[PDB]
Amino acid sequence: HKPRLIHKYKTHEPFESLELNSSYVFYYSEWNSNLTPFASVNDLFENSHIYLSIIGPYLGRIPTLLSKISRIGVADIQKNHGSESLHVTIDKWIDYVRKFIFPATSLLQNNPIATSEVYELMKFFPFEKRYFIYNEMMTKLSQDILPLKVSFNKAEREAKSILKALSIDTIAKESRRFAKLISTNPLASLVPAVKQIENYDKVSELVVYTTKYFNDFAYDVLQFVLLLRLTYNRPAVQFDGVNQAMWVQRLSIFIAGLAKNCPNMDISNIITYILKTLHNGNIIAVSILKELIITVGGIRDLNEVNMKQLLMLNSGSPLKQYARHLIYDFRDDNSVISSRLTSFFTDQSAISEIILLLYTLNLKANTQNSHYKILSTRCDEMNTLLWSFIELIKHCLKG
Amino acid sequence: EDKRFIHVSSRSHSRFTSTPITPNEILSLKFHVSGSSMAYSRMDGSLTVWFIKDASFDKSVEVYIPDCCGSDKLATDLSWNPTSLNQIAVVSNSSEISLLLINEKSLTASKLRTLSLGSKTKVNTCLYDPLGNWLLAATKSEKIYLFDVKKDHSSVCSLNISDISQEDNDVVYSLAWSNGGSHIFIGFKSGYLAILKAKHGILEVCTKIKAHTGPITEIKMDPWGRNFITGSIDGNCYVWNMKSLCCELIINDLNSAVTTLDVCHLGKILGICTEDEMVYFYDLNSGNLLHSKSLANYKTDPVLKFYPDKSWYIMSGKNDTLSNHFVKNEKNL
Amino acid sequence: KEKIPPPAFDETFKKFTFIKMGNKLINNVWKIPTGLDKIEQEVKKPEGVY
Amino acid sequence: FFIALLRKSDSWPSSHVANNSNYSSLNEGGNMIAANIISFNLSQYNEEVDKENYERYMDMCCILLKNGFVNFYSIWDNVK
Repeated sequence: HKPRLIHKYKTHEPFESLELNSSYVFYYSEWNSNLTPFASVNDLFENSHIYLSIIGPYLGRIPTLLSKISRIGVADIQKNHGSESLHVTIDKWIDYVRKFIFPATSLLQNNPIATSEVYELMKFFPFEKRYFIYNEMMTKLSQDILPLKVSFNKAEREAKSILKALSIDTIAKESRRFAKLISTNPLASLVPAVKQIENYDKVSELVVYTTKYFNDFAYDVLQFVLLLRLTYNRPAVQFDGVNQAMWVQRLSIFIAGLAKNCPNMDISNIITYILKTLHNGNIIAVSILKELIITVGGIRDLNEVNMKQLLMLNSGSPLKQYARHLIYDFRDDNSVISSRLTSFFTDQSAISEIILLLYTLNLKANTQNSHYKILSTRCDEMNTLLWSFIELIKHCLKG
Repeated sequence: EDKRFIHVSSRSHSRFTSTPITPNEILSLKFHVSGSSMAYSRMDGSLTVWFIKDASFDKSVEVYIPDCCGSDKLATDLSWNPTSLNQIAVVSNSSEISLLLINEKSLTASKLRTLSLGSKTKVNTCLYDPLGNWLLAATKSEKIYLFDVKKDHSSVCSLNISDISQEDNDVVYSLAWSNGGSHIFIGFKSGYLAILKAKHGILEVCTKIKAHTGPITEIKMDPWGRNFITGSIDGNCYVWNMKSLCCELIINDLNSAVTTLDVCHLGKILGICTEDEMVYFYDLNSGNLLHSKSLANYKTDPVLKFYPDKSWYIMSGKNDTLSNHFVKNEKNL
Repeated sequence: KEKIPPPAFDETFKKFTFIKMGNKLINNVWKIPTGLDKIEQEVKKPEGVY
Repeated sequence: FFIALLRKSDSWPSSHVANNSNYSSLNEGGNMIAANIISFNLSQYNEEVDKENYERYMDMCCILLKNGFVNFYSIWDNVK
């Protein structure tokens, strides 16, 4: 039982190495005697205006130093957990991430792990002041500092080079290549990638197969990008009013396709967008809610039904389970995914608010004067939406 | 450096005009730190231990035995004992932890003991300490055990998996002993890296970090104790140092999933085997993606393993199943 | 032949603005009130209109 | 040994040994004869034996600026 034998050599290169049999240490061993390490936090907030304002957006070349500053910030809130010092200890790092930790992340090329460490300190923030940092990065992108303006244009030309070579056979090797890019820089590789969702389908089925390989940083900007497109200034209704638009029905199969496949995506701000805009009366919030019920739950309408199957759907039995198997109404299959969707409705206590809002808007549509054949179909379509939401409540809230 | 062929009965099976399937499958392969033994395991075939004294491979064929762990179940992994040269801790699938001995003078293999701790659903992982003073048998279903070897194989303590992480029913894919023998690095299903303290008989977790967002397939260690390398089902293969527990290199060669990781005994070349029948080699001290070789393997699943003593290259991957041993590969073209 | 004064490094972070969200388009959505009492006024009486 | 031999010499600045660790003492320095020799020796890089010895000469010069042997803006202003 013998240990290993090394040798200690001296070179002129500052970074330590280790060969097959020897180590290479820097020759000038008293190089650090001018410098002094410091105390807990009140000098790290003082020695960073000197050193980290020189290399401003350039910590992306030193990816280990970006983890060690953020691992301090999560271990400083957990140590100062208590009950008292959490309002000022959180607002202290809200100006240290905005100033020179988050702009240093955009100058990163292919780095999934060092990007989640920055977000681990960002989970302790309000979601309102996370969307202020996310929006600052897309107006200070071009009008300001240069080396990330070159790097925001290096990802937009790399995001578009995947959406052109996006096929159903090479998706085994291209989805891991795509998700690795949105794990690193998702402020740039997502506004292209969503622009080809509300234009072309059959890539919406290829984007949501990639979303099983995202990290938790990517799931927060994706909710911010989806909210960025739902509120953009566009004609929501078309020229006449007979059709809505072609993007409003293509975006709603993307949102309802995230809530079914990936289980790690918190979509509570999308549902909060549904609640508020229905008070105004809005055709996008109806069309997102309508495709959520039919896709996540398996609720089908009874207006094409056979008469023999109609009597079979009222006998409480396993024949009732057979009558939904023939009409293609999958409720026993996705019972887990449907309960998770109503969990976002019952957390904000929205269930008694939706039923009163769909009924009021349907009854308010009896006075609007737009057309004559339109409001004989619009009144019928909103009537079978209110029937379809009641039937989701009784299947999930059971007991 | 020349191609030399490995002489087991797998080469005779394919040399005949036998159509359907000539050998069957390979389950596990472990080395003793002496670097002269081998645990070449199969599925329904034979677990064949080897002892070649001086020649490259053409000296002698030692022993093949189908009926070693019985005739109904299979063995997941075969742990060698660092203390006793004649001891291999084979754990069968259902309920058998048996301990076998090998004989060089005779064409047989005898069994020393078969100890078992009850309500053993399925133990799939058994591995000794690097110094050979503990045995952590860990199930992927319920909990993890802890025994000893220096006095006897007697239980001390156990920890339930649901106290480590708190998300869901997670599967333990691979775990690895530390290099001092004092810590446990365990790899979950949702990409959690948890560090357990196992000093002598106490089993308690230290911290858990989010490595990535997939099943962490393998975890290896550096013989100089600076870093440890993980794998994935993604393309990521990070290199985490130990003094700061952060990342240093990133092997971003995302062409497939990752299945097999090995290092060298000097700690230079990292050997990654993917699922598109492509293998790679890299560097640890140098930059991120600096290949030395890439090799296209044929249609079947290969395995990759490095010797503990000197750098000699074991791959598998012939037409159905055979191993290849590359001699004197210090340059490798 | 000059006297160079010591440089003054800036120690001040930037202020936020009044928009608690990012855009003025997102923030106009999260300013309209929600709750059961606003729906109650229009559903006052169906017979009273009848 | 190279600094201990050169600290006792009559070429070491005894009264003007001012240091390169202040922000106003990067101008006021000492020994402007060795500020002429190193600024002449770092400004030549046009040979094939001069190139294989520029790294080791630049390390030896960087020790001398730390101990206060020469100024900073005497070497900074007079290199190419």
